[PDB]
Amino acid sequence: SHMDEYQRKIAYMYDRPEMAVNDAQLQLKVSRATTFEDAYDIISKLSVSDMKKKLLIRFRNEDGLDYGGVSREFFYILSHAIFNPGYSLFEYATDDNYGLQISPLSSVNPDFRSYFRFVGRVMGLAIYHRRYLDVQFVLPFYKRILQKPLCLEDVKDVDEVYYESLKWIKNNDVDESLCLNFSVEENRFGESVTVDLIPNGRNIAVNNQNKMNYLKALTEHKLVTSTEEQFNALKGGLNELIPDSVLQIFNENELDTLLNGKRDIDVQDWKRFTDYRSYTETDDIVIWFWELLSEWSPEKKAKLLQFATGTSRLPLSGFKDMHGSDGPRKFTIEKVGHISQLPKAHTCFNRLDIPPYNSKEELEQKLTIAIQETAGF
Amino acid sequence: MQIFVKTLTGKTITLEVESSDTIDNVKSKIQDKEGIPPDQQRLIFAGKQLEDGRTLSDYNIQKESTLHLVLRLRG
Amino acid sequence: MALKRINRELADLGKDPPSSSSAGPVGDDLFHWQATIMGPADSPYAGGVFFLSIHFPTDYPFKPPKVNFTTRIYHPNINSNGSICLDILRDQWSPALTISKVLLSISSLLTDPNPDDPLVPEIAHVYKTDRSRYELSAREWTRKYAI
Repeated sequence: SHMDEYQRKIAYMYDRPEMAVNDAQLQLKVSRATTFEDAYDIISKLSVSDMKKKLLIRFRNEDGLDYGGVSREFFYILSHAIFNPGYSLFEYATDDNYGLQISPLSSVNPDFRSYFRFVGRVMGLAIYHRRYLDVQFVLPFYKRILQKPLCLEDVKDVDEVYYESLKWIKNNDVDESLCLNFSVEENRFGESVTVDLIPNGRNIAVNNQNKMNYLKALTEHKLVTSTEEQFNALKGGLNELIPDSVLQIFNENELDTLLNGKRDIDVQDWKRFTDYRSYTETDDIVIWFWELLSEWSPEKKAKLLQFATGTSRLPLSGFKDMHGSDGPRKFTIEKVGHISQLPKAHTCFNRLDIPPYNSKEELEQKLTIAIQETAGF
Repeated sequence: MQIFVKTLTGKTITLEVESSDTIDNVKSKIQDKEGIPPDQQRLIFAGKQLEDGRTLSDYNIQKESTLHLVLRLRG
Repeated sequence: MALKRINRELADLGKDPPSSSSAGPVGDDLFHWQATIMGPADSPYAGGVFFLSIHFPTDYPFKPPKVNFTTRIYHPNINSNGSICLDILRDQWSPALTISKVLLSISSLLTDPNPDDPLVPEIAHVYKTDRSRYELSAREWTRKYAI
């Protein structure tokens, strides 16, 4: 199966003579509050020989056993700190479909190369020491790490509506009514500036003979050319530890599994950060629902999440910072409909309308039937 | 007879139909010519919203009738 | 493409407007438009005027604009904040659509509310059960707020 082949690849990769950890131990002390600052102070000065030794992480004034758990918690905190959009290093592809990608505005900093080399070193350290981050990038990011060609379909993972518009342009003919031409307007800190896809491109309208080149240039500029220097620095930092001959045995999904592990949806967070309309927290159609979500496989939970909210990807901080169509909108459970009808979903408001059933088995059957057409993960 | 429909993109589409032809047949012809699924079609004829299972004569549709294709409402 | 298209739309609106709706930039900012919709005469909202705010994303026309109501409207498919995400603005958007098509779609929505999209479940239930009460409430709200 897929899993067995992936395990064989992982064993072969970690059995390479160029990815063997040394016996000497390296200490690494970081305060819990200032994790980002201390992590950048220490990691951005370690040598490549030093980073290959055993990693032993001890939080300040928090002494205990099971250093493995401490290291895992440290990597979790660091991954949720550096990849946080509020730090202006990465950004969600869309606010209603949370997918991390390199932020074009990050070039405003005087020296983004040091920070992105630090990010690359962090990712290489996570892969090297069998520790998992918990961020979820977009597939084009992974396809860029492995140096794969990027085509139009890759825009589907980044932004759905943009891909639909591009496919519309590809299929249907374009007239002169549309004022489309080889130029992209980007609003950087209030002021909007024009970038020419081709030289003297702002004065060349797209006819039926140019729209293919226009789509190619738009896809390349949206996915690659906007983030050249930053991703070059990041990949240099990553390849400092992991040779490119090792990463190029995986694909855009096996690499994701290697970085972030087997993805799962937390249920405790889901229950703690949901709200009800006409339903109380003690209502039977709520306790049965939460029991069902407790004893379910991750694929079916992801399918239900995509069916209700609209996408299978969650924000970087769980369901707390969840966005709807217009703004923050937590997962809502509502009493709307007749007994016979299946549960319904309003995606633009993250609402799930569950009628007042009479038994847990009927609820399970209706909810499993209603989500079949939705494919998650 | 012949009828005309104005789609979203400003393109006018001509359909060769009959007064006794059902709405389903017209939608099937539209799908064959354009690929638009019947379920996604929201046609307006002088403010009348067409429904499946009926005929053109049910909507007082006549020769060279002009319809618009407005989009679905979800809120 | 995000400014020439907007200028083209503004020029088209200024030549042959739909004779009911109007749209124009607020001050000098081409990416923020005010729109005015006349109350349709065949709907309970007749005799009223409604205001809309339209934000054009920098990815226009590839990404649909964000329109929001300002004046309150007792409608099953419009919430208190006035958010609208119907297919012409979230799902079925193509570069060929102009801003006049969105205004026409909204003015048609103001007369034919959806029956099975209970954005306000109480109002949707009233619409499905007691149409006369729903129309009376809509007219009362239009009298109170639209004027």
